[PDB]
Amino acid sequence: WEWNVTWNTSNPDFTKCFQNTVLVWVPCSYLWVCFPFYFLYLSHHDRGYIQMTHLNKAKTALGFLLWIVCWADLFYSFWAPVFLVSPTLLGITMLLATFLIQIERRRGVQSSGIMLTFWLIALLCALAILRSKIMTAVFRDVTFYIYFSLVLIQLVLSCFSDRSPNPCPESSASFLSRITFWWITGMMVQGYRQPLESTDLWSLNKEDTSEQVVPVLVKNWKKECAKSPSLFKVLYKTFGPYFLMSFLFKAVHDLMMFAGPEILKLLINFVNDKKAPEWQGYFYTALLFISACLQTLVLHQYFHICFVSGMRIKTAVIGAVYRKALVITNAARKSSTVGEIVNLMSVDAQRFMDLATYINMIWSAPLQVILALYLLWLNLGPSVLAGVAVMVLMVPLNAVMAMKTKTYQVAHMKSKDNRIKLMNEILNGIKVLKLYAWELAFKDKVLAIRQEELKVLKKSAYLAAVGTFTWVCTPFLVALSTFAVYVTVDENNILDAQKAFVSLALFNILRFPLNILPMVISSIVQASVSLKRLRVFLSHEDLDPDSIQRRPINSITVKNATFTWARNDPPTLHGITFSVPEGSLVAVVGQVGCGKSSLLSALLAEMDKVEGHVTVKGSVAYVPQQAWIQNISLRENILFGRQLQERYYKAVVEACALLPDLEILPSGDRTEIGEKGVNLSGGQKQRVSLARAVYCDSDVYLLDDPLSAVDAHVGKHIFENVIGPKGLLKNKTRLLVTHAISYLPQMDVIIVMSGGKISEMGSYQELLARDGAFAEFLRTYVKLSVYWDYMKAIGLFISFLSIFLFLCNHVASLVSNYWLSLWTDDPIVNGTQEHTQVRLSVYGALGISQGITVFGYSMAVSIGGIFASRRLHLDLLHNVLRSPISFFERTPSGNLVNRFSKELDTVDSMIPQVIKMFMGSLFNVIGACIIILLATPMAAVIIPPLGLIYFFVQRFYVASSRQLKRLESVSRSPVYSHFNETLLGVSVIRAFEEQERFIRQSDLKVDENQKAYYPSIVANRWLAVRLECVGNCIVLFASLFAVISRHSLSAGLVGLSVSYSLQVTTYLNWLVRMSSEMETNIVAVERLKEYSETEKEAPWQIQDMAPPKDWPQVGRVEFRDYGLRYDLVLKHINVTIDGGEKVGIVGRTGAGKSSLTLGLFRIKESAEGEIIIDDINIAKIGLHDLRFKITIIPQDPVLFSGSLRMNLDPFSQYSDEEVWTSLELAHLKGFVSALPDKLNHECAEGGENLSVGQRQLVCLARALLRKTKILVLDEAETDDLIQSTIRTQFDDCTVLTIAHRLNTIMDYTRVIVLDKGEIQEWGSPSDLL
Ligand SMILES: C[C@]12CC[C@H]3c4ccc(OS(=O)(=O)O)cc4CC[C@@H]3[C@@H]1CCC2=O
Ligand SMILES: N[C@@H](CCC(=O)N[C@@H](CS)C(=O)NCC(=O)O)C(=O)O
Repeated sequence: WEWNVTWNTSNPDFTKCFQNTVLVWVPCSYLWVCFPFYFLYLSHHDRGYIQMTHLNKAKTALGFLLWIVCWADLFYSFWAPVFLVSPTLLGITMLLATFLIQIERRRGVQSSGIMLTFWLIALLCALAILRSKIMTAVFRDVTFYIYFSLVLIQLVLSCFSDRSPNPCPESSASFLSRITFWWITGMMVQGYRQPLESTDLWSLNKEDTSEQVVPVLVKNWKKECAKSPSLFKVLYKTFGPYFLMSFLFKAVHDLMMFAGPEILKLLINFVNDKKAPEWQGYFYTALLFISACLQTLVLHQYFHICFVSGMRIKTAVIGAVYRKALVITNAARKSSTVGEIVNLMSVDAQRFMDLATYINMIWSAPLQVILALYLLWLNLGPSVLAGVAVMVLMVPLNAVMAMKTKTYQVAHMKSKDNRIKLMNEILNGIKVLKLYAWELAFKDKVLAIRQEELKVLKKSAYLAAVGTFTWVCTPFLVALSTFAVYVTVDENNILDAQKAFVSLALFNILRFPLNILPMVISSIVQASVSLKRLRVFLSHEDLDPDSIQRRPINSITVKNATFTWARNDPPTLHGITFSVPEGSLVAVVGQVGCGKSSLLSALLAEMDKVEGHVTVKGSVAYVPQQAWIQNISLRENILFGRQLQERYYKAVVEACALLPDLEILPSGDRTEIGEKGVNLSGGQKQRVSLARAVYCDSDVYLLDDPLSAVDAHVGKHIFENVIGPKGLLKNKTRLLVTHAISYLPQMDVIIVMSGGKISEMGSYQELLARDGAFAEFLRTYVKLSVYWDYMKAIGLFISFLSIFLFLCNHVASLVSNYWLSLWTDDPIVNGTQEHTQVRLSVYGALGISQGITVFGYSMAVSIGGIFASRRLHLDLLHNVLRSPISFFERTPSGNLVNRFSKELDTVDSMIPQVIKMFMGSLFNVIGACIIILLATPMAAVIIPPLGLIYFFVQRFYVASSRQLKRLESVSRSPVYSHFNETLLGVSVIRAFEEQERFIRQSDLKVDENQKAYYPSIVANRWLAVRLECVGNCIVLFASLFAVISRHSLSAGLVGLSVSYSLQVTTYLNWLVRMSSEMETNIVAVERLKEYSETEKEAPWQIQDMAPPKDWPQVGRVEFRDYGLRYDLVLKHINVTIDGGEKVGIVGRTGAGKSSLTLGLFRIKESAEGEIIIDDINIAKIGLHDLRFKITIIPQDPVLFSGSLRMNLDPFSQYSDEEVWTSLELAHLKGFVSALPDKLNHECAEGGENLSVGQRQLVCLARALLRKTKILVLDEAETDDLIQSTIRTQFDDCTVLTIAHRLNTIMDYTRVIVLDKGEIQEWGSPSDLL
């Protein structure tokens, strides 16, 4: 080895000894170090054995022949020391190669990465020797030609995939296809033609499905708890081994990327040095291209590994949380807010998956800094210390800022949750709000919290501006400090391109690890507390099934059993004993808080058994007090997974008297009942629950007050056909918690208790004869138009200022780098450069302008986003409130809420950041291309083909990824939606013993989410590789055209072009990523303005024909030929209600009774009618005016969240004395004075704390405080009170009354009867009879 032939001569030939030693030791050596390690994978991972195919044999036979040929050399040598050891070593490694394909066949691997890279390395080594041997010119040469031809054919064979031993093609994908991710390209094509749906999505890998990952974590956590508990131990014990490879991949990727600046150094030396061989530059550019491609492949395999591991972590955590929820104790379940348990899978699971892809940064960010610093130390020297100072002045600050960001993020979710719930209260109750005309206040109420939001979003915007400044300017800031110090401390400190641009490249390579390090640390610390929460959920006590002896088929046996609701709380059921025989009806009897429901909970192993013995025999069907309804159809609610039996189902439905409920419901039993679908009354929910229990056909039934909400006739019918001895459950052991005596004599056994203690149980007649506790009990009683629209929403001046500042930034950066190229071209004079202070001053001024302009650019667009979010929320609120209630009933509340939630969040927190990042990446790519073109114009021919290659990759990915990012977001909500359902009905899940079914359903939901998430991450890793190679071949091309024209280009220009080509690599990938994110997030801005053009209500205030202050002078109502639609519900209505005359409206279901009120409040428009109050037409008056001058007490009053005073008057227009007087007149003074908060009592959503009677009296208080002459009543215990109050002082005012009860309407004169919209009778009740 001497530079005489390997470097100096224009023919770069390797020496003969080098050829025969190192070029042969490289490949043989590769297989020797990998062979042992490869058994680990081959053994731990198995897939069967591949059959005997021609390909496998062809490879094995060539491996035998290759070994022979290599040993044939040893034979001829036997017939120089290197002529013995080298052929034998090659033969032995060849014998290891053929044995390896053999064992790979045995272990079922179709595509072999080792048997592809090994042949590639051998081929390259053979190629080098081949060229040398063909340039030298029989004896030993022909053996090498045979070896090379066989190696080439072996390499070609190794590319094809062997036979296998809508599934994901990844399993059958070749290594060439598993490194380029070519197997997803089909979806990239398919997503371009046919929009994707869930069926097209590939099935999850068997090692990736929840059915496999979750039991691993469950088993490992069980082992860890049995050992002692730390969730981190299990987390890095189960997912650690697969996550290990990401480390090797990240280390190799770091080394490969650092190799780039070294090759740039060598290329700058070559260009700067004439009289050098021309092949040296070509070798350097080929090496740079190879290094860039290898770095791309290794890096993207690393992320694939990280992203798969994070997804597995999320799946396992979600499954473990779901399975632990069904075993958790009541005490513990209540300790953690239900919403908190949903958050465990909503955020904690997500945060883990998001963080996993970057855990390796904690070890590689410092490495990419330390190695870069060493590299910088090789170029500049001690001056690099100044650069370190900049890091000490940057990385900490960002970290602090990063933490603050998270804080503000939390505060954001403080206000977001503060509004969405309020928005729900607005969305559930639009009828009452429109009638009470508080639309404008709530608008401001809602608007107030948005302003509070922006108070927090603007703080986050200041932080985000600091973050983009500290990210994009980080490479320059370090470069400026280090260059200034380097050129100032020493006068002989020459600055050549080699010692500047290479360093500059390093600064681009220290941009990423430097600023992601803080973020990641932040994402670690936050994840840390999330982890603790998970541990808190996974260390909670379990409910031992042995507590209740569940013997398969004296039916229920309890002796000396005391139960608790908690370990430390006192017993709720003290010393209970009773024996319920098979097929007997037992009624639990007691007062409120006695312990009746606790008995049924104890029989289900829900109570904590401190002592005793319970021996419930056979399956148990639980009808809980609080009915649990699944969001599935009513048929599947009753079925509860069990097979459908038409005769049994049709015997169960009417026996529960569910036939009228089926009739009223739109789709019958196929209607979507539950919270999300159609809402059901409490009695209907109890029926469904009872019907589900009856269909389940258990032997033991625990009916915790099934007849609480059903009416007396319906309850008696139900007991007759279901629970009674002559019903459906005649032979079933039925336990019924009741407080109604009507069915007590039919009960076989009455268990009457007091204070959680058995108190003289027995049969009804015997208990009555005994005259004890039971007697006492009885005696008790996308086009661009949307981008233009968002640009308008931001503000045209702000947007154009942001564009101007961005252009200034990129021009400044490009000009500063060109200035550096000129500065490095200053000829050394006597060991210095004449222009050092001037050049450095220009560089510093340009960069200071660049930094301040970056700060301005980020801040400007951030403020524009704030403004756009403000205006968009104002527009959405105004349009929603202006829309009539027909729109409100038509559109599901889900999409109306989605307009305000999870979509405003994208507009206000994602779109500004994503647009900043997109614009930055796009103009960085444009600037790099411009610099390369300026340096080497001949590279222009490169632009079309690669551009074409870009275009398709730009066209295919963005079309497909969007769908993948929608479908995923489609399946994420049900996973939590199921879990919530599971959490609400845990007792019902355990009582029916259907834990496995719900566990499998949750696993299916999670797999549905992952079947869209996995294609998304693989799409990212496919797009990444595609764009990288394009940015990689331009690095090779820029370098190649620099080498071609080295006689005219200075070293500085070459280094500048190569460095910009190095960074355009990551810039192109980030460009398209953010381009797809633009469409996905700008669809939200499009959907925000989905109601701006819909039909709105009549103007609230006309102000041209406004009525006088006392508009209802007497309250003379006149329906003059009224006709209301939504063919005509109201028709031919010509009636006159005199001022201060009580009038009621009677009619059956389907008449226009209620629709008549809708006529008074102009909620809908008159198809044909001229309703006039006094001497003024209603249709001419603005809505608010009439809605303010007329009052309505609806069917169900809505108590909005807030204080009682804001309920009675949000406009706070009426004085406190008026509020007090109205509340006293509403029979509410005693109660309203009782709250500690006086008038400021904080009532929850819908007034859950208040009783129904109270809420009704609060609505009456609202109507009374209004003090209007026209009042409407909608009638459905407190009826006596509300009727008396409406008859007390409102006699002066004209009252219309729509009551489903004739008793109250009889009191009111002038009754109007509506048969089918027509006026059937118009006169006083005296004339009625
Ligand atoms: C670190 C990051 C990768 C890319 C980053 C980036 C890239 C270019 C950029 O501006 S650019 O002008 O250089 O295009 C800004 C940023 C800001 C932060 C942004 C991400 C936050 C989380 C993440 O994975
Ligand atoms: N220089 C980076 C290149 C990798 C990269 O893609 N960086 C960012 C984006 S600029 C990232 O992690 N993206 C992951 C993704 O594509 O989701 C490194 O060393 O990791």
